[PDB]
Amino acid sequence: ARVTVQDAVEKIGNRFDLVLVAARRARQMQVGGKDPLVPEENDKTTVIALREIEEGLINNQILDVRERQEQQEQEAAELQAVTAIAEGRR
Amino acid sequence: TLELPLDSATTESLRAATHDVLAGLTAREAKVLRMRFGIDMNTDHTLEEVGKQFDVTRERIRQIEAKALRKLRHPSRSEVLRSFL
Amino acid sequence: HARSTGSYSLVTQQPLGGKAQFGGQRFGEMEVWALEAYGAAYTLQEMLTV
Amino acid sequence: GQNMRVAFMPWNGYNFEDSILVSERVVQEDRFTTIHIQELACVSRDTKL
Amino acid sequence: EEFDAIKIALASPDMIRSWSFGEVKKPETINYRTFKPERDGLFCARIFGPVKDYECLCGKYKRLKHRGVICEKCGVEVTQTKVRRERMGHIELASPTAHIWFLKSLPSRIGLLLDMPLRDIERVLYFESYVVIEGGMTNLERQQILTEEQYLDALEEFGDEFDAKMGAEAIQALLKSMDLEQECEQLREELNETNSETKRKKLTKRIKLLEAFVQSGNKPEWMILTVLPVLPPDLRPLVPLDGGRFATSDLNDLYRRVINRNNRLKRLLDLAAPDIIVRNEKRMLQEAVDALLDNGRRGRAITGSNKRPLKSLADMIKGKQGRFRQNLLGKRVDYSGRSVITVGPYLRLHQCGLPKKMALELFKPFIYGKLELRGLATTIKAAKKMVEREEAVVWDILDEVIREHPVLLNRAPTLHRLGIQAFEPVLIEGKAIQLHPLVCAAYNADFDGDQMAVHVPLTLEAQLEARALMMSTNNILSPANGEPIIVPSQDVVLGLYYMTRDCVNAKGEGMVLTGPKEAERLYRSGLASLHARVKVRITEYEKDANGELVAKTSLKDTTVGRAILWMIVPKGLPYSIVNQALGKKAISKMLNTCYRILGLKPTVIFADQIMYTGFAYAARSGASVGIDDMVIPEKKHEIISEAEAEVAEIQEQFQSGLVTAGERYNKVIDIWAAANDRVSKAMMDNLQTETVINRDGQEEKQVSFNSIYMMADSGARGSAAQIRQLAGMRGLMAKPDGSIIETPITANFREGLNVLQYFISTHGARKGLADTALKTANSGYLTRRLVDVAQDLVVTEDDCGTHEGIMMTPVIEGGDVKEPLRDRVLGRVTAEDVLKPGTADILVPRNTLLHEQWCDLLEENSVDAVKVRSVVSCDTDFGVCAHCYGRDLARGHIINKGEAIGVIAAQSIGEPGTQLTMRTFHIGGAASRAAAESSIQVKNKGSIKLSNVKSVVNSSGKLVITSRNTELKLIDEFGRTKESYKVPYGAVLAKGDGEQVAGGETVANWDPHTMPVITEVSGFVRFTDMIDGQTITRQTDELTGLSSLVVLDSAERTAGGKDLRPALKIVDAQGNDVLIPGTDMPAQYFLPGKAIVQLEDGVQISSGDTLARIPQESGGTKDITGGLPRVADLFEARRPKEPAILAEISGIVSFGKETKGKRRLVITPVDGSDPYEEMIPKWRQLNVFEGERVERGDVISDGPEAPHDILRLRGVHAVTRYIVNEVQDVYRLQGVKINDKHIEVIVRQMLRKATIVNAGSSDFLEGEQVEYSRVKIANRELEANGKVGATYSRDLLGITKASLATESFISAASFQETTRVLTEAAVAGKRDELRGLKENVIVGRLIPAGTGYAYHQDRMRRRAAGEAPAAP
DNA sequence: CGCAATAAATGTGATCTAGATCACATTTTAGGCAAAAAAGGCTTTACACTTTATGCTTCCGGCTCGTATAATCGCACCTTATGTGAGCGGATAACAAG
DNA sequence: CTTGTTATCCGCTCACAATTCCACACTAATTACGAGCCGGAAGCATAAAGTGTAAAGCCTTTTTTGCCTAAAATGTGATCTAGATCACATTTATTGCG
Repeated sequence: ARVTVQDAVEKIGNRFDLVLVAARRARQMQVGGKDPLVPEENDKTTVIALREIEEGLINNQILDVRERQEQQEQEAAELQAVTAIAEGRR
Repeated sequence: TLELPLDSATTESLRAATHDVLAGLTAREAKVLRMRFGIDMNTDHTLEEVGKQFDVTRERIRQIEAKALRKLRHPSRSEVLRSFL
Repeated sequence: HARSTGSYSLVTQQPLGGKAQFGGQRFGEMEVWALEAYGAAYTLQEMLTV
Repeated sequence: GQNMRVAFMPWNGYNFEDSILVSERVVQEDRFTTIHIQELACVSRDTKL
Repeated sequence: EEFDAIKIALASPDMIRSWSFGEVKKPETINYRTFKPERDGLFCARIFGPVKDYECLCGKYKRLKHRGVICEKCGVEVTQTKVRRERMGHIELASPTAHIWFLKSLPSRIGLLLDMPLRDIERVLYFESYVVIEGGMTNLERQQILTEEQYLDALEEFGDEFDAKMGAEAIQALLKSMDLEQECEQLREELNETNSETKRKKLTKRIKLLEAFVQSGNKPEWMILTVLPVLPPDLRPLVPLDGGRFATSDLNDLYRRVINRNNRLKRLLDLAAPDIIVRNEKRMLQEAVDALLDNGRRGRAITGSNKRPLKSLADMIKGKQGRFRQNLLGKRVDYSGRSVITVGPYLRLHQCGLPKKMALELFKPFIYGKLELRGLATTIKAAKKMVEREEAVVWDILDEVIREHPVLLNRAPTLHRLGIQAFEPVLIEGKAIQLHPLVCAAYNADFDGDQMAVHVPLTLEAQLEARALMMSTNNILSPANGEPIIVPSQDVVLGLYYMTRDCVNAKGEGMVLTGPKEAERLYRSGLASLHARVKVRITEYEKDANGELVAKTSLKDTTVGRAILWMIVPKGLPYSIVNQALGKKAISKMLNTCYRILGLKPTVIFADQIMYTGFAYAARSGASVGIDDMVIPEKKHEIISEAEAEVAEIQEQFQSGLVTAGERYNKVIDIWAAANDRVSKAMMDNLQTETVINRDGQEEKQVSFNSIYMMADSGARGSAAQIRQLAGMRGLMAKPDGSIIETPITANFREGLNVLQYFISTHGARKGLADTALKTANSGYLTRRLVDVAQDLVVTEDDCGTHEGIMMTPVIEGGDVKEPLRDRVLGRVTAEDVLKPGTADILVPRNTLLHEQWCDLLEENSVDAVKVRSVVSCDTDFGVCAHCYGRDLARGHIINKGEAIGVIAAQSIGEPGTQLTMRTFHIGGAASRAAAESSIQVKNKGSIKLSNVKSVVNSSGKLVITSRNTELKLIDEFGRTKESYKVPYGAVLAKGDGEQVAGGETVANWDPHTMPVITEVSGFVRFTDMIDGQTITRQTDELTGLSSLVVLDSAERTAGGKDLRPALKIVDAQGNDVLIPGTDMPAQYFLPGKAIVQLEDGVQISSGDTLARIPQESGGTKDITGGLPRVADLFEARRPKEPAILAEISGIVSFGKETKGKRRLVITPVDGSDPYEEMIPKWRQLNVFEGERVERGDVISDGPEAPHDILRLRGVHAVTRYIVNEVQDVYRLQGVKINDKHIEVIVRQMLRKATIVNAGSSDFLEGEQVEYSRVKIANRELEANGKVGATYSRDLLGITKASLATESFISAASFQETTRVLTEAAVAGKRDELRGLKENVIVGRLIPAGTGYAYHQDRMRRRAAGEAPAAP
């Protein structure tokens, strides 16, 4: 099947939870660049192509979870505020 | 009247990048056209443009513009003027 | 047949299919409830808007 | 149609459901060639231009 | 960003005047010359804005220099072409006109509040001259009309002023001249003074509506539209098509007409015309206005040229031209592909193949995103000219661009959810989509030329969900039952059944060390199993050799094939498989237990080696076909011999004249239809003895395979019916009508069928593709009702607040009569601590789950009530927690927060519907079903014991019976019933109570050919007006020879013989008819036709003698049906097509017959007061016998039962269990298994409403949530102490109607009846919140459930990884 | 002090190029400075732009008026025949109460 | 006997079609005309102040060209010491072992 996928649903007593754990955060990593990701480059997927590795994926960040934190409206309020992101050419 | 997503990214990059490479050109001829309608309003004043740069007369009012036109060929990857028609 | 980009209407504003360009598979309602059963979210609102 | 030989015997999975493999020698003799033919036409107009 | 709540309120001319800029008077549209709109026309730019970007219509401002400045000559601002779809206009109507959305929308809103009823006055005045009163002289009526004949007579004398007025002119002046404050109190005092039928009937809708106008900031005089907004030109464009022509909408015509309707009634009729024509005109205006707003309500509008239903406004809006249901629901995907489907052995269980070229087309916007980052391209535009349409196309990063981007394979139709699964796309050379062979069982499709489309997720969020639940490696088990849906097909099972093959047929057990040694045949403990012992499993095969293998620290005697797959299982998880031929069914129970303890990974790995060794040995079989391979069983000539014996005696008796052609027309079928079934069974019996590797078949392609037996036993493909047409006979066909061919067609395809015998074989071949043309249509109609209602039935939290007492106690006395099942208790945490008999420490914890093994202990000794948290016993507002439910079924754990048990439960019972719907035809008129059993016998040993039996000595000399509830059971040493039987009425017993019997011995034998009639009491015989040759005559039998008096029917009687009813009454010693204590009805035992008697007038008869006997026949409509119409009966709470009247008062059973069938009151229960009596057709089958303590609500007859009938007593905890289990009955006979917890979630929805019986001070329409029995019923003396008691009653409405009376207005609007809810919520102003499901799909926002719910959206996993915790 | 064994270090000396010399006469090198050929400079004169007042003419364009006219009326012939059940108000017959 | 409300019945207006993609091919009838009228524009040349274009008329600045020749870089080859070169034969010194 896939790598470390059935291990994330057995470690915690829920499946629908793991979804947003690697959803509202994963899609947020791209719209925020890549700097917000402070963990080491160890927890990262591997893509075999041209004798090198690219992309990034996820499902390898879920380790230190918690109950109550932030609401749900600020997730994309101060995120797109600190970093605007765009696309320019020479 | 409503551009599709296909050319939506093309038309956007064809009207906001020329004024960047325009600075890299002879100050005199470039500043005449740029600092006239691009920063202000209305172009071609003749007896007023002669006192805007404080130099020549009303002859180069047509020459400078023409000399500049052929210089607009420079912006290849960047474009702005080629869209109005 | 396969379509990725094409023309769109005015008041309707939906994917069509001309001659040179292909046609887009209309996501029938029959495939909507089958998705709601899983209890998804974002993958349901996308097949309605953008 | 026509008549061909056949070694009636399954082929390791490749022939699952109504799946059939065909020898390359049959293609070499191009015995299965069908001409479709379409229809194109150019019309001149009296445009205002 | 997003949308929250929506506010709705009436529209006022003051508000519409704001958006509008002017009024249109000129019907003229635009010009064909300069293509410029006309001034003050329909498409005028003065009000609707400019036509082109930053430019007027004349030509005063063209250049972009003018950011936005109005013209002094034109009067038009300078804006873009987008502001055209916004803003509106109006039209000053000289003549007032009531709206249509507030007139036909009962209750009325423009007349009801004006004292006007609803139709008997506010519809006739609109037509011809009907002068109605609107004011009043001195205390008059406000409903009475006025005839024109009495009009000219009420002007001068005899009358006063009389405020006369026409039609539409008299409706707006009233609204402005009325006080809601005073008028409200005028009708409030009229609810007890007069009867509730003459006035109050209507007044009930007076206080309700008015109350809304007061609470909200509205006003009665807003329903009248003095002006009418104009639809934006963007919704009604006008752009030239091709050829210098144009294109306009027909809707525009509805504007050029209304103009001529008003201007005409201004300077022509309202000051010139007498009156006999001015009225007609005013009638046309109102009809021309309500037609534009909504056409189809009243007086459909027709355009000029070419008729056709003219389009209006409301019609095009919601789409009423299709009756709503067939709405425009369907959004075309911008990215999709489609091609031919093929196979791919190289693929895996979680992999799928796809065309090469298709990869570039689909992921087009994505492939360019990677080419720029690489070296292949540096600009998206430059790369666009690369892979255009030339010979420059070259492979590159196409391999890496598609690695972790799963795709959804959609193969319509799609019943459940397995129709849409996710697999990791892999590039493969070809123009077809290769699909996994093992997953073909889910898509139920063959590779004969089908077609399937594929979707591709764009957002990353969906990409994650595609590997969470959309993937196939996680959906192995079945949501419905729990058994693995994915199982070996044809080839993968063939390779396994081949390697795992023995020979059986052993002798016994012996030393055996030398001599035998025959291949790898099956044996107890001998052969090479002891001679060849090897420690390691490696060195064993090679030259084909078996012996002793070490597995699970034990000694066993199997071959290399019996431990080739059974050794790879312990590799991950150790188990134990019983020594049996591994087949398609054997693996089913294996995968199940390989998922109970562990997750999903350790189980999917086992499904890898199964495929590899599935196509390997399936290629070295060497199976073929020959002319002598179609051998025929010798048992065929053994079953025909006994058949010929009957055939050689069927024409012989026909030539004589004693047997009609019809008698032998239905006898030939009852001998050949059973001769073609035994031949197939006798064949397979031989293909499993001396040889099994036998090869048959022919030479074609489908899905079967050679070896006609090897594939039929492996469970691959090949039914006994199909095989019969190869080695057996042809069978029996059927006539186009319904009969069956006389002469059979034994001639097989081997010898060749005759020309005549082949002519009949074409008749029965037409019944094949004629009985499945309904199930293939759309069996998803069942799920079409549940989803559109239980869309809000989703888990809301983990723990509500309920205790353990008030819940649901699933009794063991349920079903039709008493047929319990583990299904109900299957997966549900217990509540109270049930004290079960036994030793100490045996009680069950009041906080533990329920497993399949844990339930086996409950339904073994308890047999009592078991307190357990159910779904309908939840104490929350809309939703059901995880504890109240149970298992997930989809996996092997408790339901997680987010499981939509309201949607999945609808599809779990909707998909099996493609296997139901049987019979539903007519072969010769079915009156009943089937039955058997003539004599009973005991196989064991014990003693005969009878319960409630009354046996005496009959005058005939037989041991008849008086009771009707006896039973023949065996009493064990413990006094427990081992077996039970049923003894028909009027049966003779050989032995009495207390007799000892043995094994294999008859204890009873009756005569199922006649139903004797015995009295219950004593008395003297008295023939009731039955004269011989006038009502009853003798009729001897040609068989028995015994003559008996047969009474004729009532319809066979003469003119005076019908007025007399045959009967046998009994009296005492005075001549008075005996009266039955309790019921109080005469003891007259009537005797209908076809009844024989052997008694004489004036004889002694005791309680037990047979007065007569009535030969039973066959009646009763088919109450055993299954499919869609059956399910759509109890759900919609509709009255079943199989009525079953149920009593209302409990008591005791007291039988009572009558000439015109049974009477009484469906077994009228006798109490201690006053019984009741009614009537019911004889088309009712008896179920409950005498001596039964039955209450109200309990099914008395058979089949379905009126939900509203039992609602009076059962309540909730009882009426729910019935409807849930009743549906599980039709799916019980089919064979499919489904948990009843999928119904307990949709039935609870019908428990949201509860009508109130006792009023007191309230009305009668009241009825909300039932979760308020702690204040409503308590509001009498304790709660608020108002001394106003008010009892209520539960209400079980239909499923569809359940979601109709929803607080939300958009809810019922998205389903049935939408024109009503949009007017009821506009007056009061309901601020509906996004809480439902379909209420979101229409607006566009994150789903208010499933993954994102209020209880789940609390916790996350962001905090910017440590850069946002200090941000809130 | 002697012994072991895989790597690094040793000599040979005739053969055949590789790298170096010199002081003076020839041949190359560098940037230098005007001239010619080219860039834009900043003049002063040759002409050309659409625009817009206008009014006069013919041709094509777009709109109405009144007049003249008969009528305010009449057969025989060709081919089909919507689907239902559910929800609703109104008209009629059977019923108990006065 | 007469009256009322109520239940059942009918015809009526009323609300109300949901299995899922694509390809090929094909398609429209009718208001009386003629003479007289005012309408727009056919695009005509006109003419002016105003504007922006388009010849090339000497100035000044840049840039390639050919130029001169003062001073520095460049072969002549036969002889001669300090340098280099190979292969793979045999001899040498390194740290320990025993």
